[PDB]
Amino acid sequence: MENFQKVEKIGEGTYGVVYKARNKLTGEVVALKKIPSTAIREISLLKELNHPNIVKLLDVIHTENKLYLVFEFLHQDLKKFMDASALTGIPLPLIKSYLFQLLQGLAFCHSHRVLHRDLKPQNLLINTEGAIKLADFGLARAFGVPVRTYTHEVVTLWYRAPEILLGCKYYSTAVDIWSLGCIFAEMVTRRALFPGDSEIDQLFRIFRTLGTPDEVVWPGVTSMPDYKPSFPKWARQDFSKVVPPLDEDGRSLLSQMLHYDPNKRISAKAALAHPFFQDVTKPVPHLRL
Ligand SMILES: Cc1cnc2c(NCc3ccncc3)nccn12
Repeated sequence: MENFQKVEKIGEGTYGVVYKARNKLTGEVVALKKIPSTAIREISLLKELNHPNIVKLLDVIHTENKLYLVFEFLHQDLKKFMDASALTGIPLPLIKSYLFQLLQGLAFCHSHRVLHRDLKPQNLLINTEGAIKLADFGLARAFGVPVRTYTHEVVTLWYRAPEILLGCKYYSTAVDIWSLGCIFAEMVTRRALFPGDSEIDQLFRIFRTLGTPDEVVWPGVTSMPDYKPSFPKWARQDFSKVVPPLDEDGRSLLSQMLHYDPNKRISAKAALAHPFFQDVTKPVPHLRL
């Protein structure tokens, strides 16, 4: 760490505080994240998982039994950008470009059997060139996913897939497609899709919009560990009501990204081929740094 000069704190991640820092030598500006052999090995694997839509893991510093992860620095996150674009909303072509890029990032990670597991606007980082990138990829498998960050800040449930909430132990890459569908809806409507404030409130918000899942739409759901026959039975709502005024192509894709059955939920690779992206472009966001 003597090689870095902390410039400022840019947030408190799930596994520790993140600082903007400068390499005392190269002068390179980076994000320094202050955090077992298994964890060390897993994190080490992440260094090779490189893609233009995945925030680059530059190095890992393991000292005094303390862990620091050195990342590429980006100037803004999607949560801030959305708050800033609240009055007018993010233009559709930009939402479309961001979604397309994030799907490319996911398709890449998923091909290497690596899941993110905790996608949320705070871990989607953007630059002036119109790129968006996934931050903290793989850290959940490496260290695990807690309920409260080292800062005691409640870990958001808003983007959690229903199979996780229902106790599935061996969930899949489909969990990241669910999260991204939630974020896609939020960019379009300017409001979180399922802002649950407890595990049961999160599940019930999902059920109220998508209908209470049953064996018809999700074979095996009633056997899941945390499924209860006493759950209320709510009817499904039309997506025309959920994400107006998204067009039919967007509503169709969002529907496949929010399918209950993880086996049937669209993959990142298949989503890239969806008609919604026929006219995709790469606009530049107007960032105020
Ligand atoms: C791993 C990582 C790389 N860049 C960021 C990042 N950048 C946004 C920002 C920049 C400056 N001040 C506040 C937030 N936020 C969180 C994590 N980050």
